[PDB]
Order: sequence, then structure tokens, then C-alpha cells
Amino acid sequence: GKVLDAIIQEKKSGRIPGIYGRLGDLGAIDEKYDIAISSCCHALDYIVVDSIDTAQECVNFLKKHNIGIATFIGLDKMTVWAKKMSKIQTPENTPRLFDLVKVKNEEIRQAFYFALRDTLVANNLDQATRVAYQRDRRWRVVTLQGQIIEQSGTMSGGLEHHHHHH
Amino acid sequence: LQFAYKDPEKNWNRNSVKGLVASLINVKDNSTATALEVVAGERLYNVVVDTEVTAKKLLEKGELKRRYTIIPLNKISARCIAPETLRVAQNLVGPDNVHVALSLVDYKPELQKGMEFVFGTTFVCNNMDNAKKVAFDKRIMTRTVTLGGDVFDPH
Repeated sequence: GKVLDAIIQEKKSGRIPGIYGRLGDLGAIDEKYDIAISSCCHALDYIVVDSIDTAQECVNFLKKHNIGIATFIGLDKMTVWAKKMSKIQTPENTPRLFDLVKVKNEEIRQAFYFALRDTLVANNLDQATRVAYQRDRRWRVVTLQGQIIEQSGTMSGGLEHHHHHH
Repeated sequence: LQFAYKDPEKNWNRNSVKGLVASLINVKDNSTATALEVVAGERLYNVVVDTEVTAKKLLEKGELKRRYTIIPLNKISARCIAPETLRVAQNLVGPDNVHVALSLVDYKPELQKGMEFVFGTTFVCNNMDNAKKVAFDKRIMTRTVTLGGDVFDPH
């Protein structure tokens, strides 16, 4: 949208150093998981920058020019995840979305862990229900069809046939 | 407007579907409705059902007309405001001036866990000064809504 466009111009021009871009543009995933990740991870639309100072500069820029608002991730705040990304045992060995993200920049990988955490992806709602509702741990689960079981236990879905609307 | 669906299968027990949250609550005092609406937000249009099996069958076979979020009573698990947190809040701004939102609504007892999820995790305060005091207190750190409908959320 207009907001991301404006920020990207500040990056490309070099006026605001330190901008990386929209988080979802900074990694890749197998197309099989496109609906899942788009449905469950709004943080993919956050804008990654090097530091809190750069974030504040972008916030100030957007406001000064009546452009709008965005949410920012500063890589400087992501280092807390450095030792927290190792694979874990999951119900039915269901994949963790985070582990499916392909990215070479290790700082950006930390941002992906912040965004996705231990969200799992299940093949269908049948499996999602088995996986989510463990006695010892409520897992956040998204299906390949974009249905979501939140840790609270709510279950969301419907009108999947319009996911690919033009 | 009621929740509408196609029976997911034969011999469907309609009692398994309770309906939209908004249709299941009775506000105790109309002067708190503005606050409660803000507390619930889009959760007013979550659908309450008995179990995760019923939820799954509706989502898959109910021919639902939009994306719905369903609250299955047998699995829903709120992270509620604890009694100690309320005690601290009351001592901070006065017991007349802060309530757990849940205490402001009536509903059938079978719905308890669903209502704890919608209303049991937010405070309602009389005014902005008190709402800010409660919400951001290091001992409380809990979303708070004023009777005027303003929101203060430490997160």
C-alpha cells in the first residue's frame, strides 16, 4: 500500500538508512504454505528496520507527510530470540511454520521467530484439533486451508472458497 | 441477526450451537453498554458452541456465509483477571471505580467459560485517569476500558 511504498522510497533513495522492508518480503516459503502463513501472521506486514531510532524516524516521516501508520520491528530488539529458535517436539511431529521459512540473514531469522513463534501448521482441521488441544500445552495451529486454532481455543474458518478471489 | 448455518450432518442437535456472543448476554445496567461493546469488540460476533467437534463440523460443512471465529465451551481457556489483581486495582482507584467486565453482564451459567474469555480479561473503569492508573500499574498490566469507551492497553 501507500505506506509501504513511501517507506521503500526512503530506503531506496538512502534518505533513511537502516530500512530492510516488509518482513514477509525478507524470507521465502514453499507455496504449499502460502494460505497458512498469510492467514495466521499479520506480523508479516510489519516493517523491519535496524534500530528503534530508525523506527521512530520512519514513524515521524509518515506522520509529517499525512501518509499513515505502520508497525515496525527493530532488529536491535530481536536479539532476545538468538538462543530460542531450536526445534522442539511437536504433536504428531507437525511442522512449525517458523522452521519452514527460508532466510539467509540470521538477524532477520530472529524477526521471523518473533512473528511466528511456535505456531504449527496442520494438514486439515481434523489434525489441527488433535494437535492444538494437548493436555500439557495449547498450541497455536493453522491449517493448510488457513483455518486457525488460537491458544485460547477458538477455532476460525469459513468461506475458504473465496481465498483466491481476484 | 442470528447465526445461520446448514446442518453439517443428519440428526443435528441444534442445542449444540448457542449463537452469537451478542445474543447471549444481558447487560446489568444500560449505562455500561458502551464500555462492554468496546471490551468485546469483534468478539460480539464470535459464535459459541458446545464442543470443538461441533465447531469443526460447522466450519467444514455448515456452508457458513463468512469467516467465523467459534468459541467451543469445552476447550475455551481464558487467561482471566485473578482475584488478587482485582484486589490491587480496587485499592488503587477505589472499588466503585474498577470492575472486571464480566461482573457487568448476566448470561446462562452454561456459558461461563465463553464469557470469561470475552469479558473476564478486561477491566472497566469510571474514567480515563483511573483507567490509566489501573492498566499500567506494574502489578496489574491489564487492558482497561472506560465507561466512555476509551481503551488503555499496556500491550
